[PDB]
Amino acid sequence: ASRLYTLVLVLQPQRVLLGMKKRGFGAGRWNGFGGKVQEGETIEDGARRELQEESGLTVDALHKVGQIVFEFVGEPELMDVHVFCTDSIQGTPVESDEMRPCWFQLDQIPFKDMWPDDSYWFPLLLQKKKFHGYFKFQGQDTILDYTLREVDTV
Ligand SMILES: OCc1csc(-c2ccnc3[nH]ccc23)n1
Repeated sequence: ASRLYTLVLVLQPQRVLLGMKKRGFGAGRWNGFGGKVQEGETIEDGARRELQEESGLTVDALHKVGQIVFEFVGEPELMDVHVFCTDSIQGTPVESDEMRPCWFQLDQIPFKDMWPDDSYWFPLLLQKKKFHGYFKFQGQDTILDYTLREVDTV
């Protein structure tokens, strides 16, 4: 019982693009760009589509960097998030009614205003490591248990 989601991090040598979600699931937190994968669409195609919808950016090749499964206690469906990175995009980040994008220097990533699990795996992403993670949440703020391991093949 898991649902497929994507997450895209535009990660350049000295900065990363995050977006402040304005409403819905995850509102009020900085994050990468992503969402549900649709019928008849590959995971990577869904990731590329979500980046365009939410940031206005066009990406060619995405690189698989991680998979994180999220459990929210009391909710039946696990969220199976496939995480991708790119350093090459086209277009300018656009603010919309749904999303406010902003570039961050790697030393100033706003972990206090992000999902709490990001503090665990984002540093692996910054050092170009790949990972498999599982996080059990109570509500949206409390990590009850987790696992996180580096891998060679996502
Ligand atoms: O569709 C994207 C999506 C679904 S669930 C989720 C998520 C849940 C909990 N912590 C998180 N940190 C970064 C992303 C994330 N992102």
